[PDB]
Amino acid sequence: KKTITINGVEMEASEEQTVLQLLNNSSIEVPQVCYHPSLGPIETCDTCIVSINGELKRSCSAELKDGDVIDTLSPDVKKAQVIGMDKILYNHELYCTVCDYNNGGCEIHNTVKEMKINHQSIPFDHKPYHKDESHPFYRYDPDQCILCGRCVEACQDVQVTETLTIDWERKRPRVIWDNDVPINESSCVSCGHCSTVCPCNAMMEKGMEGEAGYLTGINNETLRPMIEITKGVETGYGSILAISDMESAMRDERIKKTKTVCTYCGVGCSFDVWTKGRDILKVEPQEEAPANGISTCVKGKFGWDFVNSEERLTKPLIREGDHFREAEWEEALLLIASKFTELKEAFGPDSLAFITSSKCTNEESYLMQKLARGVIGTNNVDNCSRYCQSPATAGLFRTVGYGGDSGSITDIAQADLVLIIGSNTSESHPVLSTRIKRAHKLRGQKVIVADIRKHEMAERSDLFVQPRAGSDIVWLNAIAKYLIENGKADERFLRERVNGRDEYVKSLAPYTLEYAEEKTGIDQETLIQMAEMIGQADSVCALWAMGVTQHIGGSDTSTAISNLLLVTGNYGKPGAGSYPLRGHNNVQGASDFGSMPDRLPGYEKVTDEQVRQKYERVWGVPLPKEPGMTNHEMIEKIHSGQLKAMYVKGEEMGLVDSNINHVHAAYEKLDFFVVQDIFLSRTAEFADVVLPASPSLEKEGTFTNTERRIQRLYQVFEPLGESKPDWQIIMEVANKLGAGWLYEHPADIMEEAAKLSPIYAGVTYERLEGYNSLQWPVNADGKDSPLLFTERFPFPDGKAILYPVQWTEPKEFGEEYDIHVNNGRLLEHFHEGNLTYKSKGISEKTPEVFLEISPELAAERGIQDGTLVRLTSPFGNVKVKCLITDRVKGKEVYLPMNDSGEAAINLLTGSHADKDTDTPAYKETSAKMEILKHDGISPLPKINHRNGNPQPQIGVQVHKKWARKDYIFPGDAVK
Amino acid sequence: AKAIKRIQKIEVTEEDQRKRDLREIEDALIDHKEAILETLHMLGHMNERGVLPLLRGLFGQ
Amino acid sequence: AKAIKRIQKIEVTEEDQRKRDLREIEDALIDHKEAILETLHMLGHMNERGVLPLLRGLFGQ
Ligand SMILES: Nc1nc2c(c(=O)[nH]1)N[C@H]1C(S)=C(S)[C@@H](COP(=O)(O)OP(=O)(O)OC[C@H]3O[C@@H](n4cnc5c(=O)[nH]c(N)nc54)[C@H](O)[C@@H]3O)O[C@H]1N2
Ligand SMILES: Nc1nc2c(c(=O)[nH]1)N[C@H]1C(S)=C(S)[C@@H](COP(=O)(O)OP(=O)(O)OC[C@H]3O[C@@H](n4cnc5c(=O)[nH]c(N)nc54)[C@H](O)[C@@H]3O)O[C@H]1N2
Ligand SMILES: CCCCCCCCCCCCCC(=O)O
Ligand SMILES: CCCCCCCCCCCCCC(=O)O
Ligand code: SF4
Ligand code: SF4
Ligand code: SF4
Ligand code: SF4
Ligand code: FES
Ligand SMILES: [Mo+4]
Ligand code: NA
Ligand SMILES: [S]
Repeated sequence: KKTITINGVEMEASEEQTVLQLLNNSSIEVPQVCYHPSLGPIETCDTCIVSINGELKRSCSAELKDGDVIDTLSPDVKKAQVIGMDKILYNHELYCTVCDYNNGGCEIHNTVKEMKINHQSIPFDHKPYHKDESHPFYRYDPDQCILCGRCVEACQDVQVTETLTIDWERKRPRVIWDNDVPINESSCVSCGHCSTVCPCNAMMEKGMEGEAGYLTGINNETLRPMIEITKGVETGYGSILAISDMESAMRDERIKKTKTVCTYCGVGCSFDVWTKGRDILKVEPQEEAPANGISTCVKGKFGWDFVNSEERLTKPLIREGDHFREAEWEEALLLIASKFTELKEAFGPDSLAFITSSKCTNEESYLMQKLARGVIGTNNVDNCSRYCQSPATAGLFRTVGYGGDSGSITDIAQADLVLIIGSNTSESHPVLSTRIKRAHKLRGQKVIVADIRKHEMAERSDLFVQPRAGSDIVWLNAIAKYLIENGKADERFLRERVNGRDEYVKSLAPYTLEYAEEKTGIDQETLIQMAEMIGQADSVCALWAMGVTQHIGGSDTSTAISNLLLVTGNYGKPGAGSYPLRGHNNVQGASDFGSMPDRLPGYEKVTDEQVRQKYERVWGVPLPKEPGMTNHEMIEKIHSGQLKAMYVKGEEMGLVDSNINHVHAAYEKLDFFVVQDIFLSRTAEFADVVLPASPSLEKEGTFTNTERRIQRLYQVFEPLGESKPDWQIIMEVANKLGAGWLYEHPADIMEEAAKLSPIYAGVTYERLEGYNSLQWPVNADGKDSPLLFTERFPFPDGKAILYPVQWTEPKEFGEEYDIHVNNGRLLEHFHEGNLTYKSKGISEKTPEVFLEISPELAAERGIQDGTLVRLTSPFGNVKVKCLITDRVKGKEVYLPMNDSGEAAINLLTGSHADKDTDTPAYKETSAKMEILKHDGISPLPKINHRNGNPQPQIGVQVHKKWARKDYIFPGDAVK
Repeated sequence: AKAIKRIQKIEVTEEDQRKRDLREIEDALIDHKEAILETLHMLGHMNERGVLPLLRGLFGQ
Repeated sequence: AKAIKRIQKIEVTEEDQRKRDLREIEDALIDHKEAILETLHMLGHMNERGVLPLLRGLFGQ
């Protein structure tokens, strides 16, 4: 519809909203130092000065109108671009040959090179500030800062942390953290965004410092005079830029850049790891990254220290009495084969359970279940999804038929309303939450948060309701009853696409606004507001997590969320759907490949004689017909002499299963225990054999994130010592039992599995090369499914099922236990911290566990920060220091999982689990608090991000820069 | 079994480590076999030509 | 006899190939024996003349 003429030649414009966007697609040369597609226009560098109809204007912001005569080559437009560059060069010192950012991707470097610049009109003047090297992971060099505001745009509008601002009102502006405080003491969550988006070395990772270049190792005492000598000698910029380009090219010998998928959470961030030998220089995000783009959190951007930890297991360990003996791989494999065959012959195949890791790849999950079913002959397989989204997948299986999220993270950022129930979204799914925060902050997306703890999402929500623990289904059913009865339900959708409607409305009978107000504690008036916001929103994404599922009625509450979405017609359309946020990096993929007692890969039921027969023909052996034990059920079966062996890979069961006193008691009884891990975990201490496994960076394979997005990971480092990647170990164990498996690469395992799993039929490593991804179901033609239920629901009649659900009252511990111990995670730490405590930088700002006490409870019990208390439940006790904060209220406390001893939250939790999926009810834990010590150092240091002071704002405030006296627009330099 | 933490490491003797290190150098020579072979041919020509004896005498005297 | 095409190759083990490659490097040294011997004499004089120690110290410090 729009037709323009650039540089004389006329051509039609497609959907290019700006002149620069069109110039870029048209391959026309135009500087854009401050333009990053992920951030949008900023108008700070002033180097894109092109003539839009004779007027010199910044093309990054200029809207592409129909009939515009844009010129990007006249002497005046080029003289204006060089003027803008002169101010960038006045704020940035070029020293490329001895700069760690001279890796071919430096936007200042390549812009000076593209502009054929040989001299600098405004000489470089040092800014009157010192380098802020306080933070453990990155540093600020104000002298190299060009004040482009890319880091500010990222912190404010992409990450939505709001720490970074530019003090334009200052004599010599600079990027300030909070109200100009040192980086380490600020609210900086250490996401890495600001270092990623910075176009020069002004904001860089400390990992890059002195490592990337050949001459950057030279001490600053000798390197500084070298730069001053070179500056004086210099004939032209192009001469020394060629020298710097040759050195930049040489770096390709040392620095290895490898694509990987984050080993931490289910957001599924992919990025490149820059490694010089075994040292990780920086995690370099790429725009092509399907789930995250240039976004990362502290864990994926800087939490990789564990891979090189001196504590890494490099040799198999065989228990020799009161100690572990380092033994050869052959003896460890031979002993596992001898003992596994011994218990299989004497006690049966069902006396051996197998635990898959959701940290490990899809192929490794597939081989663990092929070992359990095809080699041992048992259906006793499972993964940490048991303690996680078993209730959420049970809910989706009952209503919409697919065990995954309805759509992509892109649909969440598009939603008109995001309902968040029991999910610390910015701490557990950081990059997924940046999409919600940006949509709410800038697009005006409605955000409803239902939670017992006031976390970032609750603080930023449009409506923050606080229901009583376990009462979530009561208000969810009431929203549906009110919307159905008030005629505000999507009757057109329910009609042709849903089943069991009248039986559903009959089950909603007790859930009246009065009952909901009584049981949940949310008043009827706000319940009306929730129902109206949900009903009036065109598209609603319902994101739920362990606040909903880690309960006795967790499967039912999850079903209620899906039922509500069916009622309001929020399925099969973009911007809407059910989003149970997937926990681990590969929990979705571990379940997708049959690491479940009831299902084989692709969620095909085990008891299905037709499915079993397919696998029998391919695997060449009969499959066990009867389902197996769950991850939780496994410790009960050891206690009753039924389970004589357990092969647990990458799972800290000795700390993460509920009631760890009972789990440890079971471990002493257990005949054979094989723990496969990268470290000697708490669980590994109870093992008879420990096998040294290699982490994500030391292997190839695929991970499936929260969006059912299958992503390939490339090997960064070779396996450390004699540690082998999990698939290689599982295969070698099976081969010791006569399996004869001949895989050479995980891609061989994937080819076999894609043929059998129907939802993975079209998945091939070729379709997943580089940043390419596939969302399941993937048919044999390679056509993926980014958005589920667009045409129909996967049921015989193509219609979803409304599922009658009842409230199951949360377990009551007793009158003596007056403290409701809420528990979860922390943004910076991953579970007990087996991986994140190895990261020194994370440990520096969060060195230990803490118990969040409300100011009310603190007043009543005389608690201050650092007060050692003793939470006692009918299952065990924890001794933990205290931290006062209004994040927690009244008698509900918060104990994060980041501890492996005295304060391990699972010493308090009980063996009570969900009635339908056996998911331990971790969010139903009560205890009584006894003061042990009064004075102690606060368990949260001053440098922790929670002790900050964000400065929220829309954008960079470039209008404040233009308001200065010294600001003269480069285009305005005509006369 | 019961919880244990103590690990008795495998004995890598001084002679065993020496063999590992020498074998690592042998493997590097094997990998750069063509480059070494070419260097030796080049060096042989420097000796046939006046070059190596001239340098031996320049430093010798 | 009847027509067959399948060829069962002889097993050249990793250690066997390593010996072959090392022996090839040994043979090259043997061929350039005089050149190597001359290089060593020249190198010995560079050390006596204090040229090698000077270079060792220049890079060392
Ligand atoms: N940084 C980090 N991220 C992680 C992980 C990690 O260890 N560290 N672990 C990963 C894993 S495996 C998991 S499963 C995921 C899920 O991670 P989330 O489920 O988002 O995380 P938690 O904080 O465990 O969730 C508990 C939240 O629900 C609230 N809550 C507790 N009980 C109730 C209740 O009855 N009703 C309501 N409405 N809210 C309630 C708590 O106050 C808290 O906000 O996170 C993944 N992401
Ligand atoms: N009180 C309470 N308890 C809970 C929870 C809660 O909210 N509250 N959450 C529950 C839930 S949702 C979950 S998922 C679990 C989390 O519990 P797990 O799934 O056990 O989680 P992590 O502690 O990350 O344990 C991962 C282990 O795998 C190892 N590892 C990492 N990479 C690799 C690899 O490549 N190969 C191998 N072999 N090992 C590797 C690590 O060193 C570590 O020992 O916690 C559960 N327990
Ligand atoms: C300038 C080129 C210098 C090349 C240095 C070659 C070093 C040769 C090492 C020979 C090692 C012999 C192995 C062994 O004795 O086991
Ligand atoms: C500049 C001249 C460099 C000459 C390089 C000589 C390389 C010596 C290789 C020694 C191989 C030893 C053979 C073996 O250990 O079996
Ligand atoms: S940041 Fe870029 S332009 Fe600046 S010195 Fe380094 S390589 Fe050169
Ligand atoms: S949170 Fe910290 S690291 Fe992340 S963008 Fe903001 S200032 Fe930068
Ligand atoms: S620190 Fe911020 S304003 Fe300065 S050059 Fe880097 S991204 Fe631009
Ligand atoms: S959001 Fe999750 S996947 Fe992304 S960097 Fe952080 S921990 Fe890794
Ligand atoms: S890209 Fe337009 S002013 Fe920076
Ligand atoms: Mo989980
Ligand atoms: Na950067
Ligand atoms: S998980």
